[PDB]
Amino acid sequence: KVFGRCELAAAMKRHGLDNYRGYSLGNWVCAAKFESNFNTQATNRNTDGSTDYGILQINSRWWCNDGRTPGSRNLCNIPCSALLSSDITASVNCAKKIVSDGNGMNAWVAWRNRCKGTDVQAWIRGCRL
Ligand SMILES: [Cl-]
Ligand SMILES: [Cl-]
Ligand SMILES: [Cl-]
Ligand SMILES: [Cl-]
Ligand SMILES: [Cl-]
Ligand SMILES: [Cl-]
Repeated sequence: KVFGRCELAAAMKRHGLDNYRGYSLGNWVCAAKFESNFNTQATNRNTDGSTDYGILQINSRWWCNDGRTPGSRNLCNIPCSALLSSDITASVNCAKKIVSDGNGMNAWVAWRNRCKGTDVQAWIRGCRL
């Protein structure tokens, strides 16, 4: 599913991401924009042989099982395929664990390089939330 911007903002808000670990909704929408272009089916192979999955490009090295990432972990206890669903529940639940891991949203390199310190409220402008 390719979410619309305000459609994704609403879904994230309903699942309790707005201000989760102090990160406003615009931060999460901005991260999704640059990680996936709001496409739940996005996958990208990393140099280390792990893969990133879904709207927030969650990596198989630590967070989900894809059966092809050596000496990995599965800290969200989910198949990486669950991160590709039209329903963002698994992605959101796993993102909450990631952003609680100690470096906050810096875990998402694209958030740090493209969202951090920017006017992220622009990402929810116009939305009926
Ligand atoms: Cl915001
Ligand atoms: Cl990740
Ligand atoms: Cl694996
Ligand atoms: Cl699995
Ligand atoms: Cl959803
Ligand atoms: Cl933080």
